[PDB]
Amino acid sequence: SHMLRPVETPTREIKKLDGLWAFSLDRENCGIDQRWWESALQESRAIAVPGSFNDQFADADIRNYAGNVWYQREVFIPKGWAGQRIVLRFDAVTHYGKVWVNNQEVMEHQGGYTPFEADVTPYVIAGKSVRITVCVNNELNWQTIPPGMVITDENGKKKQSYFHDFFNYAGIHRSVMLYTTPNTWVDDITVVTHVAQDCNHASVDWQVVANGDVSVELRDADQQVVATGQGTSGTLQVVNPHLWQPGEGYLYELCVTAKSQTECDIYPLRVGIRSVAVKGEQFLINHKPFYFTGFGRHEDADLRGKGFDNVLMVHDHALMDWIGANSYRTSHYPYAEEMLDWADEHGIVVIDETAAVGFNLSLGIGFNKPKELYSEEAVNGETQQAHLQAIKELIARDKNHPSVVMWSIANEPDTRPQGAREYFAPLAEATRKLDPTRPITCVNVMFCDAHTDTISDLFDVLCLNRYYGWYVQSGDLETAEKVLEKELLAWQEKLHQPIIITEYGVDTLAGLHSMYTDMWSEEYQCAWLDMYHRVFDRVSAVVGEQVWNFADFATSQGILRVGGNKKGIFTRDRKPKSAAFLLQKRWTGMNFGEKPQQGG
Amino acid sequence: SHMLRPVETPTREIKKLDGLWAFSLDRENCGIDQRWWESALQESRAIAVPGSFNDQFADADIRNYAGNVWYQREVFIPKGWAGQRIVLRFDAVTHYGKVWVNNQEVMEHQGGYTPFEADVTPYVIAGKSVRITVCVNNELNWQTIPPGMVITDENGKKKQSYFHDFFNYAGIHRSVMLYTTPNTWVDDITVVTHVAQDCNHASVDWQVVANGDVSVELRDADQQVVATGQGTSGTLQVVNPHLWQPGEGYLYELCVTAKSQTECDIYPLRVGIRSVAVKGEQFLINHKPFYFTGFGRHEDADLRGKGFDNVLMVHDHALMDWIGANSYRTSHYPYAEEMLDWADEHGIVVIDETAAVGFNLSLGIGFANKPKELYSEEAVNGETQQAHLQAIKELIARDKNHPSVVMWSIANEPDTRPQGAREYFAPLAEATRKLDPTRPITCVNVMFCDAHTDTISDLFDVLCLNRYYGWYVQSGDLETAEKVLEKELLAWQEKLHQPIIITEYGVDTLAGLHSMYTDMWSEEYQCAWLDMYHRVFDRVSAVVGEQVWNFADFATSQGILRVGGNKKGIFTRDRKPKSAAFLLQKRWTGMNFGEKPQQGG
Ligand SMILES: Cc1cc(C)c2[nH]c(=O)c(CN(CCO)C(=S)Nc3ccc(O)cc3)cc2c1
Ligand SMILES: Cc1cc(C)c2[nH]c(=O)c(CN(CCO)C(=S)Nc3ccc(O)cc3)cc2c1
Repeated sequence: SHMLRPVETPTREIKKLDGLWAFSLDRENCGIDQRWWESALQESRAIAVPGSFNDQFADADIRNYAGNVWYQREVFIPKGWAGQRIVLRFDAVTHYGKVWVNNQEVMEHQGGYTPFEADVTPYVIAGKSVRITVCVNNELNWQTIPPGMVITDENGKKKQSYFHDFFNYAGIHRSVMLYTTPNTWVDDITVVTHVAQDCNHASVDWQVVANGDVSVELRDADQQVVATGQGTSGTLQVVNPHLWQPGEGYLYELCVTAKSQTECDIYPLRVGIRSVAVKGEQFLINHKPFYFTGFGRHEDADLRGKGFDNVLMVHDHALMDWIGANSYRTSHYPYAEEMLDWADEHGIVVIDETAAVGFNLSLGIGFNKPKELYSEEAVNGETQQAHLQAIKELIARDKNHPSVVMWSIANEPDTRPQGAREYFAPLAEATRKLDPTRPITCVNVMFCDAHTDTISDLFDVLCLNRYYGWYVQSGDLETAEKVLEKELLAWQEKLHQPIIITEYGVDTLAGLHSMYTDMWSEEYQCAWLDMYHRVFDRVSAVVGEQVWNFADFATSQGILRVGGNKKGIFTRDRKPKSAAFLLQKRWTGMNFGEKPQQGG
Repeated sequence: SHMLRPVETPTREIKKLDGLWAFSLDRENCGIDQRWWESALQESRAIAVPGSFNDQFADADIRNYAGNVWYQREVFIPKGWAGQRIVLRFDAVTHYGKVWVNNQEVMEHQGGYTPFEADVTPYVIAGKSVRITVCVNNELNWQTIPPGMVITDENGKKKQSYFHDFFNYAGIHRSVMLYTTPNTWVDDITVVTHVAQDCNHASVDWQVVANGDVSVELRDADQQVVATGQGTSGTLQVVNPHLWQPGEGYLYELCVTAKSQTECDIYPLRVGIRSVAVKGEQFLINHKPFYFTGFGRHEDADLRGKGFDNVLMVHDHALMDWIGANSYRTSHYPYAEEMLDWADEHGIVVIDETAAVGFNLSLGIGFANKPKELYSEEAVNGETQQAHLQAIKELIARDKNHPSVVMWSIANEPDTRPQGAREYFAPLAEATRKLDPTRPITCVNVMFCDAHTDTISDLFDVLCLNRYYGWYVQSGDLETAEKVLEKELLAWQEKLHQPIIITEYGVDTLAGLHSMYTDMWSEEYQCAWLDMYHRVFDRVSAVVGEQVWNFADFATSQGILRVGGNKKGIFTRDRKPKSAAFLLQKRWTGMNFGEKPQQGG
């Protein structure tokens, strides 16, 4: 499905984020039978969108709810819309959403972190008010991405269990909008930017227009047109270019025009001219070895859950700018597109990841599970199909973002059973055909080591999650150092791939200080991080370090029973722990994007 | 002036809350001279609106900045807006704002918590993009509401000093919006709803139209038309009505139409049919004695400052619904209008207050160069009074139709001991009564200006007493405080025979601090401190309200934080409950709704 992000000019957007919506629980699952979308929601209350519904109400019974919830709101179509193509779009409805315009079912979606839209022109009269009803479901099963399993007790009460660390927040987490286009419109764009030794060259264009003739022009930051092209595709611009570089992120504007006999459509696409490639043990941006610094993150904050917020990304970005982070990873689900836009504009490198986390029954944090992970009753052929679909929707959404340099199709799957490689090999090869321009990865769980892991050879970059090393090493630092280094070297011998440690750190209660440098203390977090740093600087194959996590986040419970939820460098209200200043000195102390010399 | 809150009707709005604006500091104050609005802001950064600019960037040098900041943003004007009147509106720009469309200066405003808008039709071309630049100033002087004084040191670096407890957050704190109307449009509406022993009547209106004929229709919640009328202002409608009551807040819809016969304009106004009146020592809503419970609040949250936010509004209301608060006060400044909208719909009682706080030089928290005469040319003067009156004007005209607002508070804790005091406030008190006779009026009293020394309280209808800091003067002793408090309350009862609301009480409490000794800063002491007030309240007939200070921990100025008083909340800043939250809940849900406990408690 083609998706382009809405921008304004021959097109227009009316944001429906005006938060307050009618909101209801459907504890008896009678909402569909009684067609709640036909009238006003009964016994509803005010809720804010975007935002998770879970923490908005200080109510535990709502927070831990599993099943269907209902959103509802009336909105006016502008008068001036008539004659235009009118689209209703949800940037994200977490897990499942079904939408009604008045009484007409218009769209449906499974997948909680990517947009979905439908042409609603025949069901609205511009200038009138229309009722919009959304049925949102938060249940996970073996075919959802991520997977989980629902447990219904004797009384028929549902309770959600799952296998990832973060809390299962749900609701309309991101922007809802109506947007307009001419009946002739640009429906899809794909751009590839080749570079050759940085004095030269090119921007390849493939464009799909639902119904028009295509012209294309490229302007710089000064708006000087620097190249032009004709045709639905084949376009191969010619440039002596300002390259999209980490830390700067120069952007061109690719204006795409689509001409009918009577109508024209103009679409501006931000373009960053840069190359990404793996060469041996190195990751190359613009044919230069890059060293990642930064975080695994989460979409998590007080009150709003995974709900999107402008003040929050402004603040968070000022923080990882200050600390010297040049990169991050969209940990365990696709993020709101605004972060990617931010990264594009500010030259921030991003590892884009699917919501495929929890394909693992051996994590061991917890208290009726299938014994075969890859089997009909668990991860099956439909799961693989859902997994592939999740990869499609992520790539189709983010293929043009210069900030995205790699695709992560999963996080910490158990790769020890035999059916593992049969599951992932097709996904890995489908991913390469959906987007050949970017290296591919699958984030490795630690107990699936170099000796036991079966799938990593299918990918381009080795991303290692090392977080719970403090558990297995019982907190001993010098056993941890020698164990860490020999495992990293073993991975370097098995694969000869560039290595990024995408998770490392330890749970740290802010304000706990110790003279013994022991667990949960701020001092231990510093010493624990510092040992990873010393080892990284002695291993040539390591090209990246991303700390887990940026800030304390709410966890499943689940993880909170080990407690469990203090993994951040910052607190949830974004206050720095002492380790924040340790990272700042290391990350601002090195030459930008340059691995430190052997060793340090 | 003419302010009506935008609704979609014949009128359309494009929110400019698409938060990311261009943002820059102006430390050399060259922005106006180099005419920054003509081009794109140089060396700017992304900022979010609505929101304070202070805490968005983790930067102290930006947080403590005093002077001009610049906002800038490009936006497309809708295609179907051609032929329409196009207005550019800011719900609030905190303290001062000046706005440019492209190169055309279109508006200017002083006052940080009330809307201002301008017809920009001749300066925009529909279907094209226009550059919008806002110069925002956060400086306070003796003529601003609230007042303060700016100090320029050795090096010429500005530094802001002021007299209120909360931090001087600034920026575009609330919604920005372009909206449209037909060239014939409803420009103002005023509604007064009379009630008489609650079985019947009445609704008087007044509508100002720039240029059209007026029809008026009133529909109930079922959308049944229940009354109609004609004329620009003649309506005095007749109903056997469902009255707006605390805890429910039934609302009617008054549809106002303005007709040319090439153009028509329709405006829906929510109307709550209720009466508010003082009679002796009682506060009457719909001729029924009402008892206030709840909080003094603040517009304060992590990261965003005083920036407005829907999730936070939903959560806080879930909390003070749960806790049994039936009311609150817009402490020390006008709040965003959405809150009043919430209160109207949910039947929540509100004391609406101006930003006139800090008219006092004797509070004594902080370290130094202050005028000796509070009411004089060098301090609070005649121009200050004019700004003060202007602030009252803008508040009332914005909130005159909100049924949740049951009284106006024109000031908070002014020093009334100096010589110019009664001369300053008496005109303001009477000007306000002329602006809206329908609502009782008040001025929140500082404790040191007691019954013997206060000179202005007789000029008002309801006595609002701030008793926070009782713990300070009483050295934390509970039963001396209990004895002092009861007598001061009785002293006020004999001097004035006004109904008494305690609008501030509580004590600074470090969340998570527990003590076997029930000492200061501990949660156990806070519960014990609050309870002593409750016992005294239940012994005084004149007390008709208790509002705790404060709802949640909020950021304070350095002076207050040097004594470290930013822990005044019942809840923390991230909205976690202290043990007192559960004490108030049991008391407030335990009493009959809106009913003062019987004598004894
Ligand atoms: C903090 C903690 C607590 C408990 C109760 C655990 N039990 C386990 O089986 C395991 C298994 N294990 C050790 C490998 O030999 C790991 S590293 N489990 C793991 C858990 C969550 C992840 O995201 C990754 C790995 C770890 C563990 C950790
Ligand atoms: C917690 C605290 C701390 C300090 C350093 C003080 N100095 C005072 O002179 C005063 C003056 N005072 C006692 C005479 O009744 C009061 S009540 N001052 C006051 C301060 C702020 C207000 O919002 C209200 C009153 C109080 C005070 C309180």
